[PDB]
Amino acid sequence: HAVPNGTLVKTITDDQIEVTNATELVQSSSTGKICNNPHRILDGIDCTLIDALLGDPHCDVFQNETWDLFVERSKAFSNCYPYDVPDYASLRSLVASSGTLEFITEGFTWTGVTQNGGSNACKRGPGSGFFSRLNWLTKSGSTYPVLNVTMPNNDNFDKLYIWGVHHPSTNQEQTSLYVQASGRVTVSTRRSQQTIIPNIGSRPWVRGLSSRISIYWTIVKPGDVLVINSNGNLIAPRGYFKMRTGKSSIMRSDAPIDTCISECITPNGSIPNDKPFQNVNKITYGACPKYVKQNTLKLATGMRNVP
Amino acid sequence: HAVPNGTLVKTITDDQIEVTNATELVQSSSTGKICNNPHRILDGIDCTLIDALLGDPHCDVFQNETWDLFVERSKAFSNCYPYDVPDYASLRSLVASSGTLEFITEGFTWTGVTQNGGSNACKRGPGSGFFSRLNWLTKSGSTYPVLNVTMPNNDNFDKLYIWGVHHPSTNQEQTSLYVQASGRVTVSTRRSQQTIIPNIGSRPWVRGLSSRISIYWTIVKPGDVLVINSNGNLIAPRGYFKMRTGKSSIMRSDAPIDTCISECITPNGSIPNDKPFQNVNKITYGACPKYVKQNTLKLATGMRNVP
Amino acid sequence: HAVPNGTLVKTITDDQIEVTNATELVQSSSTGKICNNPHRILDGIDCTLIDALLGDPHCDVFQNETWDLFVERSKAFSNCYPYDVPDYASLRSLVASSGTLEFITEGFTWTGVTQNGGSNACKRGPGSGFFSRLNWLTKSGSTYPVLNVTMPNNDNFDKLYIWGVHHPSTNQEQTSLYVQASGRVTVSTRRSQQTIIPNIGSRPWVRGLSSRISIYWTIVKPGDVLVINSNGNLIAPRGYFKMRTGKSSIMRSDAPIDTCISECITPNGSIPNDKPFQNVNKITYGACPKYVKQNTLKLATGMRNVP
Amino acid sequence: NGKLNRVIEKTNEKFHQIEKEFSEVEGRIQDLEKYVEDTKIDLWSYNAELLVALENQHTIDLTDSEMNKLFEKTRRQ
Amino acid sequence: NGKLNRVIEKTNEKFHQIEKEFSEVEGRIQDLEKYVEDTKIDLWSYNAELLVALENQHTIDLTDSEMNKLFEKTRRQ
Amino acid sequence: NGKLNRVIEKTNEKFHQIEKEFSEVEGRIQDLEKYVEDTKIDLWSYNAELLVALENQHTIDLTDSEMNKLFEKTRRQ
Amino acid sequence: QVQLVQSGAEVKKPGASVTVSCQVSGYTLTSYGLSWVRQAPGQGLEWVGWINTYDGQTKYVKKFQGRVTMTTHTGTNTAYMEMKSLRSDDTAVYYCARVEGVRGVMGFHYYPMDVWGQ
Ligand SMILES: *[C@@H]1O[C@H](CO)[C@@H](O[C@@H]2O[C@H](CO)[C@@H](O[C@@H]3O[C@H](CO[C@H]4O[C@H](CO[C@H]5O[C@H](CO)[C@@H](O)[C@H](O)[C@@H]5O[C@H]5O[C@H](CO)[C@@H](O)[C@H](O)[C@@H]5O)[C@@H](O)[C@H](O[C@H]5O[C@H](CO)[C@@H](O)[C@H](O)[C@@H]5O)[C@@H]4O)[C@@H](O)[C@H](O[C@H]4O[C@H](CO)[C@@H](O)[C@H](O)[C@@H]4O)[C@@H]3O)[C@H](O)[C@H]2NC(C)=O)[C@H](O)[C@H]1NC(C)=O
Ligand SMILES: *[C@@H]1O[C@H](CO)[C@@H](O[C@@H]2O[C@H](CO)[C@@H](O[C@@H]3O[C@H](CO[C@H]4O[C@H](CO)[C@@H](O)[C@H](O)[C@@H]4O)[C@@H](O)[C@H](O[C@H]4O[C@H](CO)[C@@H](O)[C@H](O)[C@@H]4O)[C@@H]3O)[C@H](O)[C@H]2NC(C)=O)[C@H](O)[C@H]1NC(C)=O
Ligand SMILES: *[C@@H]1O[C@H](CO)[C@@H](O[C@@H]2O[C@H](CO)[C@@H](O[C@@H]3O[C@H](CO[C@H]4O[C@H](CO)[C@@H](O)[C@H](O)[C@@H]4O)[C@@H](O)[C@H](O[C@H]4O[C@H](CO)[C@@H](O)[C@H](O)[C@@H]4O)[C@@H]3O)[C@H](O)[C@H]2NC(C)=O)[C@H](O)[C@H]1NC(C)=O
Ligand SMILES: *[C@@H]1O[C@H](CO)[C@@H](O[C@@H]2O[C@H](CO)[C@@H](O[C@@H]3O[C@H](CO[C@H]4O[C@H](CO)[C@@H](O)[C@H](O)[C@@H]4O)[C@@H](O)[C@H](O[C@H]4O[C@H](CO)[C@@H](O)[C@H](O)[C@@H]4O)[C@@H]3O)[C@H](O)[C@H]2NC(C)=O)[C@H](O)[C@H]1NC(C)=O
Ligand SMILES: *[C@@H]1O[C@H](CO)[C@@H](O[C@@H]2O[C@H](CO)[C@@H](O)[C@H](O)[C@H]2NC(C)=O)[C@H](O)[C@H]1NC(C)=O
Ligand SMILES: *[C@@H]1O[C@H](CO)[C@@H](O[C@@H]2O[C@H](CO)[C@@H](O)[C@H](O)[C@H]2NC(C)=O)[C@H](O)[C@H]1NC(C)=O
Ligand SMILES: *[C@@H]1O[C@H](CO)[C@@H](O[C@@H]2O[C@H](CO)[C@@H](O)[C@H](O)[C@H]2NC(C)=O)[C@H](O)[C@H]1NC(C)=O
Ligand SMILES: *[C@@H]1O[C@H](CO)[C@@H](O)[C@H](O)[C@H]1NC(C)=O
Ligand SMILES: *[C@@H]1O[C@H](CO)[C@@H](O)[C@H](O)[C@H]1NC(C)=O
Ligand SMILES: *[C@@H]1O[C@H](CO)[C@@H](O)[C@H](O)[C@H]1NC(C)=O
Ligand SMILES: *[C@@H]1O[C@H](CO)[C@@H](O)[C@H](O)[C@H]1NC(C)=O
Ligand SMILES: *[C@@H]1O[C@H](CO)[C@@H](O)[C@H](O)[C@H]1NC(C)=O
Ligand SMILES: *[C@@H]1O[C@H](CO)[C@@H](O)[C@H](O)[C@H]1NC(C)=O
Repeated sequence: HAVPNGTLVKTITDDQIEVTNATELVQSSSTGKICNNPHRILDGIDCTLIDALLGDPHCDVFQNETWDLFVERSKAFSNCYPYDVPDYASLRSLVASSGTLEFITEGFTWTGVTQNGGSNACKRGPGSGFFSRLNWLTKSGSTYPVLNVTMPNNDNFDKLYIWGVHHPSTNQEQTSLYVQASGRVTVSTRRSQQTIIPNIGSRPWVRGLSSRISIYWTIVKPGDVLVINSNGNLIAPRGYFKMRTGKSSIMRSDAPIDTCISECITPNGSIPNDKPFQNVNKITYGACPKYVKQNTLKLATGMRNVP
Repeated sequence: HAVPNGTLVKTITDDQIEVTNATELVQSSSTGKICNNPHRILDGIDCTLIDALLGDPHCDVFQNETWDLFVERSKAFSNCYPYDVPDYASLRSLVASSGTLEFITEGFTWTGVTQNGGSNACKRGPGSGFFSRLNWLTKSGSTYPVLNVTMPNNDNFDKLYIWGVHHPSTNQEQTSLYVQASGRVTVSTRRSQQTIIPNIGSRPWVRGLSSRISIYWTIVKPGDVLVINSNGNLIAPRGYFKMRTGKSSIMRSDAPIDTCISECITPNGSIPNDKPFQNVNKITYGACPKYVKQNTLKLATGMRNVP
Repeated sequence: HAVPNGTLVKTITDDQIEVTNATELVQSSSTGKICNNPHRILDGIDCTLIDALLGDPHCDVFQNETWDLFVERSKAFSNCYPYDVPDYASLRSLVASSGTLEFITEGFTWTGVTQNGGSNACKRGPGSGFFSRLNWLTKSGSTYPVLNVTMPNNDNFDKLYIWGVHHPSTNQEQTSLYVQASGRVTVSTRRSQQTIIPNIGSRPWVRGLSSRISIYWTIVKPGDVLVINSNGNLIAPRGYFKMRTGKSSIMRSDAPIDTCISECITPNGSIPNDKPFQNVNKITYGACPKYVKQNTLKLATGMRNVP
Repeated sequence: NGKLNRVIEKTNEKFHQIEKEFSEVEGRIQDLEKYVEDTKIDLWSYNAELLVALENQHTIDLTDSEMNKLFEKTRRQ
Repeated sequence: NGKLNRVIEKTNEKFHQIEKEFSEVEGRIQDLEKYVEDTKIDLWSYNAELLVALENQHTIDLTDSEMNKLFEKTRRQ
Repeated sequence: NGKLNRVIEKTNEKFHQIEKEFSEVEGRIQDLEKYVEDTKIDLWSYNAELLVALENQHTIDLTDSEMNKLFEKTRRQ
Repeated sequence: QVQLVQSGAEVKKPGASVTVSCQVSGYTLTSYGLSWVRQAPGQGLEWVGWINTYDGQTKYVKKFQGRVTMTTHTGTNTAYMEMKSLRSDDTAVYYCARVEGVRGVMGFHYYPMDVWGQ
């Protein structure tokens, strides 16, 4: 049996051969929106993952959030103390894979220092503030004792501690905030240690400041111990982020979230996974078709078309 | 010709079709033991590779050992001075690939320092000891001269020097062991250099100590020169490990070594390599079948079964 | 139809079967020369990419060069101040991918220091010289002010700044060149910073010197700002390298460049890309056949040979 | 039907992967990630092409044989 | 016989490879190693599936043709 | 003709890749690069082998069928 | 300055084996391949062999296959050519010469012997 018009497919021994009926195997178009089911999507409005992690004021809505996919918009910006994350990609990757911002406040005993330091560049409410998940320790009175504190991990989940080192701009500011001429920070565990020597130097003017914060992280495995030993320039943690394992991930996309059902999410939106191959994007999340370079692949579903 | 019972295989155009005789292509079971031939297996009892490398006392049996596959048991532990290896994975990988712990003692001329320093946390025999392949240089009398020693590589094989930096816990211990307030170590060659600034700070209590050793390595190519320049906190090498090239590797497995013949070793034991694909483990050594996700793949070895 | 002699090919169900005519699919031989068209080849005689980048005297011919493939000969050597590039591979890779050595001299205002420092190990002309793309700042008179200079990136292309830190051999030389006992260098941008603490120590004698230069790079994106803050041991940049994007790359090969046409260049020379697979080398540039391990693959182009 | 169920059992379910878009220029690691992704994409594109070609070939061969057989039998009857 | 000798020439002999099990969490490099291993495993699983399917198809086609030919010839004799 | 145009569309055009030859010994990253390159080479070698085998099989089957058909028709005439 | 300094004169007996060494100076031995050329007294030059430093792959003339071995001690920037089963016809001057190509190509196919030992 034959049909009037036919579709041209390609075989081992033929560039083009006409057949009665042929289907497409490459999903090359996207709906343009991200379905919010079944995957727990978290739309990050104006907030990058690290900003919500640290506790940027305009990100206070993201506290204790959880997600199956964190969509990070291109309009996101930082509006707090100018910070800098050495190995930013690794921290972002592991935080995103953990899949929760659940922050447990721990009781740290800082003796002889002024806690809750703040700045005018990070304005919380009407007054000066700081990152909600960090604690800026400054000299109390006229001394800055060598802080030496510890926290044991007695639970059976990893703990993620986010701390930082404050690089001042001028030596006067260094000695005004921390009486030592050049302090250092050392966060260590049983298996590894990490020491930072803060430097003093002017930096490009960002949000009214020349000083910076360097953000580091330390993962305390179960049964391990954290020891923080510093004599200046320490941005102490306030607690720990509960690390996890799961199917969580992060994605950079400006697609709007929509109320629908779909399993495969690309930055171009949710796409159906009926077809085995897709050409939309090479970044995928969920049960997605395999990305291919071709924009069309015709599978013959009928007999050779001889009309 | 036909048979009473048949095996169901899968083709291009059939999910299940019965055939007279069908063979299996996936090796999904392991004998559970590691055959000790023909590959030169080295069972590491209670010793990690790095521990045997450094010369941990309870690893003194591993001196000058060679292997084609170092099996590293999960029960291994360290019972010496608490050390720490930045880039631990790289050092372990290259030592394992070298395939020999052959250590050649070189004559180093340390003038004005007390050699063979030891500690009670690393008890060799009845008394205090240290790693057999390292030399803890401390102040002699009341001074610590700036050590500046050299060794040329006149042989045509790479030399591997393992040295370390001692981080003391307290400033008093720093000045008691090394008169300089804050020394440093610098090991350099013609092509590269490496400098470490030891820090002083309390660390999590491990085996009765708060101080640490940071273990670094330096590879001196043929015709090159090593220069060690330090003014404190130096754990000098005693000689060099003869680097090599070969088919050597390392594996983490608790399988017991057994007397038999087999070419393919996985952490689950030795497996036969007659079948082309295997499903046991994705970590393999030797002429091993390619790992696949499927647990069964039936190859038809007969005609279609029409009984 | 049949032929007297035939070629043995391999199928799904036959190890060897004779056929009338069979073609080869693996290109296993190379012409031995590198065709200089259409790809803009740059033969680097006695000059490595980094040496031409820095401005080694015997590489002054490579200034403002551009290439589609930089061929780096095995005879290349350095004949200037003994330098060292931490993360050498990354710098070489990104410079090679940029595809141009176009250097724009910028006006840097170094106040209170002696510019154009030179050395006898890097002899330009008859007298002492230095790298043409670096500026060795030494103390002027008897002081060395804390240099704090800036350059904004107002153009819409990336800028690549190459700077360096001078490690002296002896403390006397340190205080003779830079009055500070131990200076430091800090090159920072809005998004990242990089600080180096120069060390003082003797190093293996190379080209008459024990001191070294550590070469670092900083990429200033459009709209960003560079701030250089140092108080000693600074090898300042003179300008910026215009970064680009393109099909540029680098190759290590001693093959001689030849006047001909070819698209696929391997270290063994230019090879034709008519065949789909090649066995010459796994390093390729251009539209090259896919590398395979087999040295022969016969494709049947005729009927079964029954003579 | 779909006919690819036997060859590709299902759409495998991947959640966390490497970065495939980079803003700045890092060097070795970024080049490695780009190379890995490009290698994977090329291999999967080739696999898709070959699979489609094989399925088309076998489908047309089968349908052609059936058409020819039915024509012969109907002509003989 | 085994019939796979022609397609897979032998079991290639690999000695030193990357780590495929990790204790702690590192970040970029660990993710890259995991991704590389997963990519390799998926590609080899697909290759194995397709190879088995092709061999089964050709074996059954060949045996079916032989059975049919012998039946026709014996019936004609 | 070449007959591989359909399966391999063209020679894909690669410009900048990872290092595939190393002088010294680095460790993790060098091992990762070596492993990635070896994996790619093995997969492409297998793909080439299988593609050649399939093309040879189909070519010989087709030519054999044509030879047999022409022999039968000429004998009948 | 690029210099090649060879061993001293050797006096041997037939059937023995000799080892001629070539010490390079002014450059790194692995940057250049090294050819060995003999000259019987008043009989013109005769190419003996070629050692590819940096990968050790050799190439000898069929006349010398098996009875000539070239190795490179990279530590001392030295290269050794040993001849086993010496004959009377092997009395000659031996020169080590520097050739350019080591990576990608066999050097002597395309490059000359720019620097010679004594
Ligand atoms: C296209 O160009 C390429 C580039 O030149 C050609 O590739 C070369 O091809 C030749 C011939 O096919 C190869 O030589 C053959 O090698 C085998 C065994 O080789 C094994 O070792 C090789 C060298 O290892 C040394 O060098 C490397 C790199 O420098 C170093 O990392 C090693 O550690 C080792 O170093 C030692 O030697 C140095 C120099 O003396 C010392 O300084 C040092 O201290 C050490 O002592 C190695 O390259 C080779 O293959 C590896 O690398 C390739 C990639 O090139 C990869 O594919 C492999 O998987 C390996 O990873 C092996 O490991 C040797 O046995 C052969 O000898 C034959 O001939 C002699 C006499 O002629 C007989 O006595 C033998 O019995 C045997 O028959 C032969 O020498 C060469 O190795 C290869 N690569 C290089 C870099 O040169 C390619 O051939 C060209 N193709 C065409 C078509 O033109
Ligand atoms: C080391 O060297 C660096 C680089 O040269 C110096 O850094 C500069 O420091 C000065 C002051 O210390 C900074 O000047 C300030 O710039 C701010 C940003 O201005 C930019 O953006 C505005 C729009 O927001 C534009 O209009 C403007 O043209 C710039 O493009 C200004 O907002 C600041 O203004 C404040 O102070 C002035 C002072 O008169 C008042 O008039 C204003 O009303 C306001 O209160 C000020 O102008 C400069 O930006 C820094 N540059 C960089 C790149 O960081 C270091 O100071 C120097 N340190 C030492 C110790 O030498
Ligand atoms: C900076 O801050 C850190 C953290 O707070 C301090 O580190 C602690 O230092 C103290 C002493 O300096 C350590 O105390 C010692 O702990 C050892 C380990 O005990 C653990 O394990 C045993 C079983 O093995 C358990 O029973 C016990 O509960 C612990 O869980 C003990 O073995 C030591 O005992 C010895 O000393 C005591 C002193 O009275 C004697 O009674 C004993 O007989 C024995 O001789 C001792 O108790 C403590 O472990 C450290 N903690 C960590 C996390 O390292 C630094 O000291 C501090 N430094 C400064 C300068 O402030
Ligand atoms: C810390 O420790 C290191 C290592 O021990 C010392 O480094 C050595 O320093 C000395 C001098 O300070 C260096 O000696 C010089 O070596 C040069 C290189 O010589 C090599 O190469 C030549 C051929 O080019 C060979 O002939 C020679 O045997 C060597 O193999 C020489 O060229 C120098 O000669 C100059 O000075 C001498 C001095 O008498 C004159 O006679 C000469 O005519 C010429 O002017 C000189 O011999 C030595 O090379 C360094 N070694 C290394 C490995 O770097 C540090 O000095 C030391 N520092 C401190 C503070 O203790
Ligand atoms: C070719 O086959 C496709 C696949 O079934 C047919 O598309 C379906 O057609 C039916 C008509 O009864 C619809 O109900 C389905 O929704 C269609 N599915 C899709 C995915 O399109 C198509 O009609 C066939 N064409 C011809 C000419 O036979
Ligand atoms: C199906 O084929 C397999 C493969 O040969 C047969 O298994 C072999 O059978 C012989 C019997 O003579 C034994 O000696 C071998 O040891 C068997 N080998 C293996 C790997 O099992 C099997 O007998 C065949 N089955 C049928 C029903 O014909
Ligand atoms: C087998 O086929 C090849 C491919 O065409 C033939 O090689 C060509 O032969 C023609 C002769 O007319 C030459 O002009 C071409 O230059 C050849 N091309 C190549 C790439 O070799 C070959 O002659 C055929 N052999 C037989 C016996 O038929
Ligand atoms: C169907 O056939 C008509 C002519 O009969 C032709 O114009 C058209 O392009 C064919 N395809 C479709 C989708 O209409
Ligand atoms: C977040 O959760 C923790 C425990 O799950 C709780 O202690 C804390 O108060 C919560 N914070 C907010 C803002 O809800
Ligand atoms: C063989 O056939 C019997 C029935 O004849 C059936 O019960 C059995 O499952 C078949 N297979 C085996 C392995 O016995
Ligand atoms: C190890 O071997 C080296 C040389 O191969 C030798 O000098 C040394 O004494 C040996 N050590 C032991 C414990 O056998
Ligand atoms: C061609 O056939 C001759 C004998 O007829 C045989 O000797 C030869 O090897 C065959 N092949 C070639 C390339 O000559
Ligand atoms: C290189 O090019 C820049 C601008 O393209 C120019 O200013 C500079 O003088 C050039 N240098 C040389 C040596 O030609």
